[PDB]
Amino acid sequence: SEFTTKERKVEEALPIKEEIRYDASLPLGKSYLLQEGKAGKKVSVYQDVIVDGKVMATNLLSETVVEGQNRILVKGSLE
Amino acid sequence: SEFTTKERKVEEALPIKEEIRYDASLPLGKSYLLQEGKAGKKVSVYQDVIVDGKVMATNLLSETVVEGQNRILVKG
Amino acid sequence: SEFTTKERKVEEALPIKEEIRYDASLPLGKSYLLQEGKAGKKVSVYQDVIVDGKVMATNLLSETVVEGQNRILVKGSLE
Amino acid sequence: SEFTTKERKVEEALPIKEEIRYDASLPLGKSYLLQEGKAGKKVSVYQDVIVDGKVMATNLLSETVVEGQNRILVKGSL
Amino acid sequence: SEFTTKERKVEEALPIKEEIRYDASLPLGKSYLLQEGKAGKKVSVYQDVIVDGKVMATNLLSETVVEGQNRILVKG
Amino acid sequence: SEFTTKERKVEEALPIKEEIRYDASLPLGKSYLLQEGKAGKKVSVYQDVIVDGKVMATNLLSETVVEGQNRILVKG
Repeated sequence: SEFTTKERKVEEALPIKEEIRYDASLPLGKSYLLQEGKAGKKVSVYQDVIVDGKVMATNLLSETVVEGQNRILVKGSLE
Repeated sequence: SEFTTKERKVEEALPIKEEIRYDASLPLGKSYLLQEGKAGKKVSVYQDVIVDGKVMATNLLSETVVEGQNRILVKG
Repeated sequence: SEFTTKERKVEEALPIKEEIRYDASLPLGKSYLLQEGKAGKKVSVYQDVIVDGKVMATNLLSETVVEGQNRILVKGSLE
Repeated sequence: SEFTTKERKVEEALPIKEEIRYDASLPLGKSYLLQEGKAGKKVSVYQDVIVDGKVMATNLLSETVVEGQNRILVKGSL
Repeated sequence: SEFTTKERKVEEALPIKEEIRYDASLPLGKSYLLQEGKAGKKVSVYQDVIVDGKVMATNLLSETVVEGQNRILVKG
Repeated sequence: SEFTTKERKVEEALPIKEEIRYDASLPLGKSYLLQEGKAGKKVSVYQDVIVDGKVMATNLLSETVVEGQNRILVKG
């Protein structure tokens, strides 16, 4: 039987990193977010082998990890 | 040891559907793009069980399919 | 005339899935619910085109399947 | 001089515990929240003895500490 | 693989609290039992993560100490 | 003074992944090469913060690993 190949890209969102920053200006229990931050990214490129319309196997071609944007939490205390 | 859990969202682009239409008013051999396709996507959210910094298992939580638009080609 | 658009989500409850487990400590003919379980749902997001106060067309934007929580039945015999 | 007995359930939120970790690769003076943290709870069951409408005494039947979750923070280090 | 959870309960007897009163001016050297004293019990509730039919990790959900009674002893 | 940033690309060869497949068939202390290895390629993009013309520090912005080819040997 013959075969064919096709590439697939799968994106996994990385956990948002949250920075806790201290600001002496804020009261004791007062805190706000400086920025919401965007999730980082883990992109994998795969290659599938197709035999009779079925993926018979797959190889991982590459894996790229891109840092995201931090979520910044600003509070009036230093932990 | 102890364990924690976390959410994991994974996106997969779906193969674009391509319809082929025909037009006699058009010379055979000619092909026009009546509609550029748009790839839909499959978004999966999983729940990973983390032990000692390592994911030891995962359960599917939800599976979403964002539709997308068919590619349409007219051939004389 | 002019038009407006609006999104609406439709939720269809999914049949609860029930798992049957064997408990050697249970007497024959005796069983109990270990987990009532919850129904999964199929959520579809649609977009409507409204003309003069009446839906004139709709597109299916998304189709999601949210897994439910299994109903767990434990009994003192093995089916 | 006859008596009756009564039970009471008392609850109070426990303070979230916070662990501090260090990472050499992280910039000194920068902190990242690893785990939010959730408050535990202490549930106490007491028993009172009532004589002539007043509580003459009370015993502690049980004490349950419903475990919460630690707050985990990582700090950059040299 | 997928995972599942399960809750375990575990009872453990606690040491018996000791108490020592002191008199009626009893011949210093002798002693009488004032109270039998029973052990208190700690009840721990755990939740195990199961993967491929094996507990891979466990967390403590709660800890209950059911108070006992002291063994009171009167010494002269 | 003020500061600016610049990004730098760095590529590295990854240590070849060694795979050993045993076979009770073939004799003692004998080994055959099933597949030659090929190193994976790691491409990291860094961001340098520059003050007064000099790099004071640098952060990692993205890391790509282009999988290689395992070297497979039959032992046993």
